[PDB]
Amino acid sequence: ASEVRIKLLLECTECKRRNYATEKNKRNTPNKLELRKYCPWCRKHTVHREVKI
Amino acid sequence: MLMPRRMKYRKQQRGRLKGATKGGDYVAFGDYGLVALEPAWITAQQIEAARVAMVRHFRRGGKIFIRIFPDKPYTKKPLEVRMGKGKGNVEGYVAVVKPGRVMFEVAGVTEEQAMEALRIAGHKLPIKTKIVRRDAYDEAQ
Amino acid sequence: MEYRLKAYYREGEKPSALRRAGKLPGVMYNRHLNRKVYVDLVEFDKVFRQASIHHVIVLELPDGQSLPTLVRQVNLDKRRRRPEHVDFFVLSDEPVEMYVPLRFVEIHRDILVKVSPRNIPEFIEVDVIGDSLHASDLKLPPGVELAVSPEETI
Amino acid sequence: PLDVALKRKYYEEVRPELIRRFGYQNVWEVPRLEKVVINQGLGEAKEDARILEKAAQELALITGQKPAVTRAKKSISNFKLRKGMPIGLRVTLRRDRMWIFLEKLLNVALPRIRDFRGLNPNSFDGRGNYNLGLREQLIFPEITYDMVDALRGMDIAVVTTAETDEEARALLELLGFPFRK
Amino acid sequence: RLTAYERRKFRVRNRIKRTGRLRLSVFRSLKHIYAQIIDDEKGVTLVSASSLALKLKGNKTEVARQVGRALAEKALALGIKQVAFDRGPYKYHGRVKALAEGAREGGLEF
Amino acid sequence: ARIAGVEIPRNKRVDVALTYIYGIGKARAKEALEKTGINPATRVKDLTEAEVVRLREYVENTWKLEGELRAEVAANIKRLMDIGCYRGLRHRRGLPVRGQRTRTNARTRKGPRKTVAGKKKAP
Amino acid sequence: MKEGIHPKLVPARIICGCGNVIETYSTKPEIYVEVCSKCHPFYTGQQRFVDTEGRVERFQRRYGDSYRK
RNA sequence: CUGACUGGGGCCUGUAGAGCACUGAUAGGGCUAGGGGGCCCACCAGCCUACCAAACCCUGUCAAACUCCGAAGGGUCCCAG
RNA sequence: CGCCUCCUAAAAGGUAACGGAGGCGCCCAAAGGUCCCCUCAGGCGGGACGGAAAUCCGCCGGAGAGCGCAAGGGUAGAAGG
RNA sequence: UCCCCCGUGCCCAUAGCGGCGUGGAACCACCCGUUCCCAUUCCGAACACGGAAGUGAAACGCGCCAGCGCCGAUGGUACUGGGCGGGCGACCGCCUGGGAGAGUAGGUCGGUGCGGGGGA
RNA sequence: GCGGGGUGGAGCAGCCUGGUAGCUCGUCGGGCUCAUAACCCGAAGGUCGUCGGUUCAAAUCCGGCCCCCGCAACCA
Ligand SMILES: [K+]
Ligand SMILES: [Mg+2]
Ligand SMILES: [Mg+2]
Ligand SMILES: [Mg+2]
Ligand SMILES: [Mg+2]
Ligand SMILES: [Mg+2]
Ligand SMILES: [Mg+2]
Ligand SMILES: [Mg+2]
Ligand SMILES: [Mg+2]
Ligand SMILES: [Mg+2]
Ligand SMILES: [Mg+2]
Ligand SMILES: [Mg+2]
Ligand SMILES: [Mg+2]
Ligand SMILES: [Mg+2]
Ligand SMILES: [Mg+2]
Ligand SMILES: [Mg+2]
Ligand SMILES: [Mg+2]
Ligand SMILES: [Mg+2]
Ligand SMILES: [Mg+2]
Ligand SMILES: [Mg+2]
Ligand SMILES: [Mg+2]
Ligand SMILES: [Mg+2]
Ligand SMILES: [Mg+2]
Ligand SMILES: [Mg+2]
Ligand SMILES: [Mg+2]
Ligand SMILES: [Mg+2]
Ligand SMILES: [Mg+2]
Ligand SMILES: [Mg+2]
Ligand SMILES: [Mg+2]
Ligand SMILES: [Mg+2]
Ligand SMILES: [Mg+2]
Ligand SMILES: [Mg+2]
Ligand SMILES: [Mg+2]
Ligand SMILES: [Mg+2]
Ligand SMILES: [Mg+2]
Ligand SMILES: [Mg+2]
Ligand SMILES: [Mg+2]
Ligand SMILES: [Mg+2]
Ligand SMILES: [Mg+2]
Ligand SMILES: [Mg+2]
Ligand SMILES: [Mg+2]
Ligand SMILES: [Mg+2]
Ligand SMILES: [Mg+2]
Ligand SMILES: [Mg+2]
Ligand SMILES: [Mg+2]
Ligand SMILES: [Mg+2]
Ligand SMILES: [Mg+2]
Ligand SMILES: [Mg+2]
Ligand SMILES: [Mg+2]
Ligand SMILES: [Mg+2]
Ligand SMILES: [Mg+2]
Ligand SMILES: [Mg+2]
Ligand SMILES: [Mg+2]
Ligand SMILES: [Mg+2]
Ligand SMILES: [Mg+2]
Ligand SMILES: [Mg+2]
Ligand SMILES: [Mg+2]
Ligand SMILES: [Mg+2]
Ligand SMILES: [Mg+2]
Ligand SMILES: [Mg+2]
Ligand SMILES: [Mg+2]
Ligand SMILES: [Mg+2]
Ligand SMILES: [Mg+2]
Ligand SMILES: [Mg+2]
Ligand SMILES: [Mg+2]
Ligand SMILES: [Mg+2]
Ligand SMILES: [Mg+2]
Ligand SMILES: [Mg+2]
Ligand SMILES: [Mg+2]
Ligand SMILES: [Mg+2]
Ligand SMILES: [Mg+2]
Ligand SMILES: [Mg+2]
Ligand SMILES: [Mg+2]
Ligand SMILES: [Mg+2]
Ligand SMILES: [Mg+2]
Ligand SMILES: [Mg+2]
Ligand SMILES: [Mg+2]
Ligand SMILES: [Mg+2]
Ligand SMILES: [Mg+2]
Ligand SMILES: [Mg+2]
Ligand SMILES: [Mg+2]
Ligand SMILES: [Mg+2]
Ligand SMILES: [Mg+2]
Ligand SMILES: [Mg+2]
Ligand SMILES: [Mg+2]
Ligand SMILES: [Mg+2]
Ligand SMILES: [Mg+2]
Ligand SMILES: [Mg+2]
Ligand SMILES: [Mg+2]
Ligand SMILES: [Mg+2]
Ligand SMILES: [Mg+2]
Ligand SMILES: [Mg+2]
Ligand SMILES: [Mg+2]
Ligand SMILES: [Mg+2]
Ligand SMILES: [Mg+2]
Ligand SMILES: [Mg+2]
Ligand SMILES: [Mg+2]
Ligand SMILES: [Mg+2]
Ligand SMILES: [Mg+2]
Ligand SMILES: [Mg+2]
Ligand SMILES: [Mg+2]
Ligand SMILES: [Mg+2]
Ligand SMILES: [Mg+2]
Ligand SMILES: [Mg+2]
Ligand SMILES: [Zn+2]
Ligand SMILES: [Zn+2]
Repeated sequence: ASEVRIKLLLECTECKRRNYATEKNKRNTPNKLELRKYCPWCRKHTVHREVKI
Repeated sequence: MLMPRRMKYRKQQRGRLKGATKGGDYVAFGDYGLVALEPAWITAQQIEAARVAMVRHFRRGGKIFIRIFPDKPYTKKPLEVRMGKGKGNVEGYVAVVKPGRVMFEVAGVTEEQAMEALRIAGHKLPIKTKIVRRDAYDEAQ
Repeated sequence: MEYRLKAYYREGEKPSALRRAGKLPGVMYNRHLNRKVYVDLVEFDKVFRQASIHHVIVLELPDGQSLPTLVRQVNLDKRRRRPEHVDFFVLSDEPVEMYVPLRFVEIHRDILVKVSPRNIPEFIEVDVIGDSLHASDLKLPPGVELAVSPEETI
Repeated sequence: PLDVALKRKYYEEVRPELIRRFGYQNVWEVPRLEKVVINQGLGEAKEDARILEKAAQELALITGQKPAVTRAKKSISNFKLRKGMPIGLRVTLRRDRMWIFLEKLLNVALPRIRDFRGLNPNSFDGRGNYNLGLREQLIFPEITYDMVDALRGMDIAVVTTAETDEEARALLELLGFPFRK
Repeated sequence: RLTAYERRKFRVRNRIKRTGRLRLSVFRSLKHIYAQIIDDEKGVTLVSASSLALKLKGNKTEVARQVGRALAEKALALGIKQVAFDRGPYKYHGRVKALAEGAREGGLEF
Repeated sequence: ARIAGVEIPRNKRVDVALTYIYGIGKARAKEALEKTGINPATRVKDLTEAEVVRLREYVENTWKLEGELRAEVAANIKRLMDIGCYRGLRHRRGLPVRGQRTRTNARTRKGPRKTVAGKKKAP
Repeated sequence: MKEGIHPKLVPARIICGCGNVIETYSTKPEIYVEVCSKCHPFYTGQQRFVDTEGRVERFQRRYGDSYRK
């Protein structure tokens, strides 16, 4: 990890919980990561968004 | 003076000198040869001394084949140093030479010129030698 | 060519025992047979120093046979510079590759030639430092085929 | 398909004469036209601009067939060339689109070559294929010096089923290729 | 030297042959289409069908579907339900697809 | 490319447009138009494709032009250099050929001045 | 062919200044070129436009013999 | 009763030795892209190598970090003592 | 001074010295998943600008290319595009 | 049961390269077309579909040829488990069991399982 | 044993952070001067000590070799 390659949480956009931590390069990938992931609280797949770790 | 123009590695581990020569045990270029009887590391300086010897006897005539080559780097720690701190620096090159190897061959020369020149060359070497003559045994290889 | 040399049979004698008994272990083979033989070392030496792998050696086997062989392999003891074993290739009417000496009217002493055993010649002649010749432009007496690539330098 | 002058000429004039000149036993042994592959080696379009668009648009008009981009295999500093840049437009012409372009190429294009003294007889392949380089694309009737913006030639590979050169030189000459020497 | 054809054939057959199912293998010629359910653990073929044998004719696609039903018919008869469909070097499409749609139609499970 | 292989500039008169062909000066322009009944003053843009082919036909059939003319110029100089003619020695070293002096000038034929150091005065 | 990406080849009449008509197909309905294969001097076998010279230089530097025989 | 060790059987390995097929080294010779060398020429060519220059060929070799090969042994499992 | 690769290491594994050599402290939003298709390096021949090397064509080419970066192993019947 | 072909395995080149010969009834291919399905970073080349006039030219199948490639003994040796000696050493030798690699002789222009189409 | 340096003719930048060789003087050409210096207008000259590697690309990054300055060598 580095200052350009940052750690980040993914937050289920429905129940607002963070369920995954991953990394990205914010120079290559400025936009906030949106990825469908399984949310264990909603117990269903949900579009998760990148929020600050 | 003979040495590999290029090497994948600078230093090699010390050899073992077991066994008769692997190859180059038969005359196959010239008329007479000088064969090693005991194993040794032969230095580039020895080979060169043995070469100029045969030359200045042939008074630049005949031909001289050097059928060993000093590829093995020879390492030596600086004087008066203590053990350790890694391998010494390369200080010269040796050809591993085992009994039965044909080190030199001579041709284009009288039987007396070859016998005599190979004999002088044997004196520049740290081992006992034999002067041999190309046979059909050689020719059958 | 040609030369006559005694040969005997062997089956379970140690090669070391035979060499310690002044004889030279060997084998005698072609497409049709294969026999453990031994020649006498001092006897063989004068035969072979003239009859190299060039000239026919005929093995008077003790059972009356006289098989016509060529010397095909001579494994030498690298230490003592001594024959250690011999291959006697028995000739028969079928063709054979072999080295035939070259005389010149000088890189190569001899040449590999695809011959018939009746067509086995003693000589192949050349003609006239440093200009040199190749195998293509060469004689080839009756019944011999150039058993190299003619691109070889003589 | 559809009938065109060069095509019907190939079967009528060229194929019989070929059997005469060489004696093919099978009817497929006699040479054929495989394809005509056209290559503009642009490079000039490496990064400066996307001139490939007007160069494709004219390669499309000359041939009736849109070309595909060819990107850089490896990177080359001396060519100011990063691996994967678009450096050429290549378009493979086959069947009727091949005869229709060759027909115009022989009839108008090569004549319109300034100081045209004949197609180089030595550009044959050793394999029965022929390639020829052009330096102006306005040699082609679908190209007017008004519509153009920068001189761009091309490579023309006409490929044949002829195993040898002489077979393919006979096929190409009999079809109407003006050879110099 | 392999062609893209035999590379394609190996690349789908190796994948298929790993799953351990009977391989409903489909050969398609310019005229006929062939099929043989194959046990690769024995190197042995269990049921086959083809345009050439059934002597069927007409639309290649319509014919492909028929051998598909014809192969499935004999298949169920010998106790075979599950099956791995080998398209070999062909795209799953058209005739090969038609033969597949019919093998399912006859009850081959794949 | 129209005549000869040159697109002579439109919007200009037809007697100057032809001068832009290598091989046609003002005098040869005057000829062809008279020998073809085209108005030597009408603009190229306003020439019928019969006037075009009438002028074109005469132009590249009367005299040798653009590329071809330069062949006979080059091959002539070539023959001058080939035989060892003094003008060939001149065309070799790229100097004047028509008796001009070279101590000064000749700059057209020799090109930009390759300035060198000079002799030094004493101190 | 792919759709919507190619110019439509249509029956085309290519005209050369030597009144020559050629009937091929093109992206243009009618094209008027100024030279074709039917009238190019290389194509017309041996139309030697201006240069029949050969050479006549420079042994036809004759005219005349006016040095006395 | 499974133990050390031992018998048979299977598998696993890349050392000794050897080899030069790969990576390198490497002697002499043939043939030969880039020239040096150079009677010449640069008008456009050339031309000749008792010299270095890959590649290929032939002869002959070297290697812990090379292997087309490859033991004896070693290990492990099973059965038996 | 921790980690990775190779050698040393004596053909299982492991094996030391201030022994011989290298590299890591990252990266990738695809350089990930799957389905589909494709197969290199290089050699020779041909081809406008165009060259030893851009792009195009033919033939030869089992893998010597490629697989982000060390090395080793592995690999086109793909892990490469 | 035997020959031919088609398909699919197994051995993993004794199966490959090259040269040649041969095959179209059948089967396979090329082929005939591009309406349709589907397809080209362009191309009906490929992929795909509909066909059945032609050709075995290509490919493929089957043969022959040992130039290459590949395989490859026997014999001898190297080395070595174990047991012993020798040499100041470098190193060497003996007994017993094991035993290469290279090279020689020689081999090889495949062998075969299963299903299908045809043939006798 | 440790450290620094090698690049137009001289003395120094550029290296760190890969693509672009820069500054002063000198050298050369031209002016001003009766002439010279100074001064003013222009121009040329460096493949970066060398070899090898990484790289599309090396003055620049990594290794050896040459060369040149500097430091250190204590307890005994
Ligand atoms: K003290
Ligand atoms: Mg990421
Ligand atoms: Mg919970
Ligand atoms: Mg965040
Ligand atoms: Mg040691
Ligand atoms: Mg060794
Ligand atoms: Mg040997
Ligand atoms: Mg010593
Ligand atoms: Mg030492
Ligand atoms: Mg020192
Ligand atoms: Mg040390
Ligand atoms: Mg040391
Ligand atoms: Mg030796
Ligand atoms: Mg001595
Ligand atoms: Mg003696
Ligand atoms: Mg004796
Ligand atoms: Mg002897
Ligand atoms: Mg032999
Ligand atoms: Mg015919
Ligand atoms: Mg069309
Ligand atoms: Mg030619
Ligand atoms: Mg035009
Ligand atoms: Mg062809
Ligand atoms: Mg069908
Ligand atoms: Mg039906
Ligand atoms: Mg299949
Ligand atoms: Mg003019
Ligand atoms: Mg003058
Ligand atoms: Mg007179
Ligand atoms: Mg018990
Ligand atoms: Mg036990
Ligand atoms: Mg051992
Ligand atoms: Mg060894
Ligand atoms: Mg090697
Ligand atoms: Mg070795
Ligand atoms: Mg080893
Ligand atoms: Mg083997
Ligand atoms: Mg061990
Ligand atoms: Mg044990
Ligand atoms: Mg054991
Ligand atoms: Mg065991
Ligand atoms: Mg027990
Ligand atoms: Mg610790
Ligand atoms: Mg650590
Ligand atoms: Mg180990
Ligand atoms: Mg290891
Ligand atoms: Mg363990
Ligand atoms: Mg300890
Ligand atoms: Mg995305
Ligand atoms: Mg990746
Ligand atoms: Mg990947
Ligand atoms: Mg994907
Ligand atoms: Mg080329
Ligand atoms: Mg090129
Ligand atoms: Mg690789
Ligand atoms: Mg790296
Ligand atoms: Mg039956
Ligand atoms: Mg088959
Ligand atoms: Mg036939
Ligand atoms: Mg055939
Ligand atoms: Mg047929
Ligand atoms: Mg027929
Ligand atoms: Mg349509
Ligand atoms: Mg055929
Ligand atoms: Mg057979
Ligand atoms: Mg053979
Ligand atoms: Mg052959
Ligand atoms: Mg083998
Ligand atoms: Mg062998
Ligand atoms: Mg043996
Ligand atoms: Mg021994
Ligand atoms: Mg022993
Ligand atoms: Mg033991
Ligand atoms: Mg022992
Ligand atoms: Mg002792
Ligand atoms: Mg001693
Ligand atoms: Mg011994
Ligand atoms: Mg011993
Ligand atoms: Mg034994
Ligand atoms: Mg023993
Ligand atoms: Mg063996
Ligand atoms: Mg033998
Ligand atoms: Mg043989
Ligand atoms: Mg045979
Ligand atoms: Mg074979
Ligand atoms: Mg089979
Ligand atoms: Mg089986
Ligand atoms: Mg059968
Ligand atoms: Mg039947
Ligand atoms: Mg049957
Ligand atoms: Mg300097
Ligand atoms: Mg300085
Ligand atoms: Mg400064
Ligand atoms: Mg800095
Ligand atoms: Mg920088
Ligand atoms: Mg500067
Ligand atoms: Mg001045
Ligand atoms: Mg005065
Ligand atoms: Mg002054
Ligand atoms: Mg560099
Ligand atoms: Mg730079
Ligand atoms: Mg470099
Ligand atoms: Mg350095
Ligand atoms: Mg103190
Ligand atoms: Zn949620
Ligand atoms: Zn015309």
